[PDB]
Amino acid sequence: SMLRLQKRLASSVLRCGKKKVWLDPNETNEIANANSRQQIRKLVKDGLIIKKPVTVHSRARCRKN
Amino acid sequence: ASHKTFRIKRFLAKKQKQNRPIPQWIRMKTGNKIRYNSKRRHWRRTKLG
Amino acid sequence: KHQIKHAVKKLYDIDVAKVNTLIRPDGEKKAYVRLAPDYDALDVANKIGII
Amino acid sequence: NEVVTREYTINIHKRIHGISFKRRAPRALKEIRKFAVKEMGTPDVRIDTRLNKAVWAKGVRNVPYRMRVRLSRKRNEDEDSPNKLYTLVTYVPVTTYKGLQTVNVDE
Amino acid sequence: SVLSLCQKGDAFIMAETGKIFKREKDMKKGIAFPTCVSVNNCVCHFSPLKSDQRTTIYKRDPSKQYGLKMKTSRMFFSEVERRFDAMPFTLRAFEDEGKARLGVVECAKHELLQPFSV
Amino acid sequence: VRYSLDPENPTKSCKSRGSNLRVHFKNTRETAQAIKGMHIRKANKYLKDVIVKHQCVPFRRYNGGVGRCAQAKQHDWTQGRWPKKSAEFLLHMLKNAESNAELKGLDVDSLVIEHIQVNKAPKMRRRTYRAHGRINPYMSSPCHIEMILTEK
RNA sequence: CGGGCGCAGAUCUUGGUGGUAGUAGCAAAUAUUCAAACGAGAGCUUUGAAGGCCGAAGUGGAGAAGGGUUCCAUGUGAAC
Ligand SMILES: [Mg+2]
Ligand SMILES: [Mg+2]
Ligand SMILES: [Mg+2]
Ligand SMILES: [Mg+2]
Ligand SMILES: [Mg+2]
Ligand SMILES: [Mg+2]
Ligand SMILES: [Mg+2]
Ligand SMILES: [Mg+2]
Ligand SMILES: [Mg+2]
Repeated sequence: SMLRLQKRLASSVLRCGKKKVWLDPNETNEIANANSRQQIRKLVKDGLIIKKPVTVHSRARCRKN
Repeated sequence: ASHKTFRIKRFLAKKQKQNRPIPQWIRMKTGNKIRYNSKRRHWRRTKLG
Repeated sequence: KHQIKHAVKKLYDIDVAKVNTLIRPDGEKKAYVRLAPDYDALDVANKIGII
Repeated sequence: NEVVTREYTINIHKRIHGISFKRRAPRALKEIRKFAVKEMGTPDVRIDTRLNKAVWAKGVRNVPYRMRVRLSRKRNEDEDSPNKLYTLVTYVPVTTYKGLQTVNVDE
Repeated sequence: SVLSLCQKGDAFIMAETGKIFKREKDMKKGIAFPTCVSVNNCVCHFSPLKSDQRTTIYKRDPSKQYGLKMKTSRMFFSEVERRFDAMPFTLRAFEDEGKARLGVVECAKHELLQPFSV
Repeated sequence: VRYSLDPENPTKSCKSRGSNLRVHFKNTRETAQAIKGMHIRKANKYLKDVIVKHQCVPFRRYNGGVGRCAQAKQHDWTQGRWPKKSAEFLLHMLKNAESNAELKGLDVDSLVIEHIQVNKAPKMRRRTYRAHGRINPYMSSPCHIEMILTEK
């Protein structure tokens, strides 16, 4: 339903921002049951909550110039 | 603020317990004469100083 | 902290390591009595009727 | 038969002409939906997500001129609604658009 | 001694199903309801505890699901699924009722155990 | 309770009512005059087209500022709009008036709206904030709706 | 027999209701878009993707004064 507790708890567990927490859209009913940080750590270990990588900011042109 | 005195904190505790809604059984006891607490204050609308 | 520690040693006969007092926002003081390791808080809570 | 799938070429350059910069890409999808209702005469047109990336490929104000598309009319088959059939619009990546006709594709 | 009588019959029910009708492993049967002894003032469903009013019987409702935050509550709730799925049971079948009563204050609060109060 | 224009023969008539509905009185009155004498099968189709903007509602009385539309020529008028909100509170009432007929044993396909009026309800009070520290009222205009149906 | 005894006015007092009027208006700081889930109900909630802004004297992260439960979880959608 409304997943803002899971998006907030997974950001502090993964030590990232809310813009990096990826919640699986197919298992929104399973993530909705996670109400504690210990259950989020169980979902991160199962691939349902993955930390998205950093946006690329290559210094190729900065170093080539 | 976060730095309170004991007298101020004791004053905010009473105003916090006075802001509770009227019990449901009071309404049936008075026959809907006292339906709502006429002294309910909002933290944005009414300031206690 | 000395009165609370001495009271629980008499009401229930249990030794306390330390006490952490705290006045709740509604004006009531709340204490956190940590029992000695020789006593178990789960057994004391069942005797005095907490659980 | 009602279940039919064809491939069209939507000339979006003349359907978003005169539109403001920050409304060209949103209008291009309101024109693809209108193009699907006009050709595939069934309301409740569903646009694939991969087509939404194709119209927004070059921003909001730089929309591709022609876009090869595929209109697929199907049945709801679940949750019977006033519309018995719906159109699923998908994106067809092509190299060039010259000489592309409206062809039919079979399952 | 209501405690001695209830535990004596409960061991008889477990011993009665020790080897009788055990050829197939996926058969669903067992203790449908523990023994209960009532008195004049008591109404029904009186299963006294080892220390002895509180209700000493609970039943799991599979229709409701909730994630327990307490550590001992999950250990208490896990032993129910391994032994009696959605079947009424007693708090004496745990042998650690000092801890078993600790894990029941949260399960009954989040619609996970429906009690039958006396 | 206490309708105006009591039915001529209550044996073949069904009633409906609504109090303190939060529709605009002036909008829901101009659409109440549009569906009067129509059948419930025709009034439902008309109201369902007002929502999708296929046939307008001619604002006869409260027409100060409303714009002309091409669908007002159907009503021999020049002005008209599509009160989607009013066409829904008068659409749940026709569904309730149809239920009162099915419960009473009336012929559904022959019901005719012989009387429908829209009164004013106690206005709800809100406030707006104007220039120079002034506060002007921001009032709602709810309405009471009642209607009587009969067979022909 | 005794008066606080007769209203159209006093930019009269208090309360209520009209015309204006479904009118003015909801126009400061670049932006939304496709699908899905929940739901009686979705441009507006949530999830994912796409495209953008704040661009480290931030639309970021923490405090002082001030506020005083606004903090947190669940539930409801009457009023706001
Ligand atoms: Mg203020
Ligand atoms: Mg001001
Ligand atoms: Mg006088
Ligand atoms: Mg006068
Ligand atoms: Mg603006
Ligand atoms: Mg700036
Ligand atoms: Mg509270
Ligand atoms: Mg909050
Ligand atoms: Mg909630």
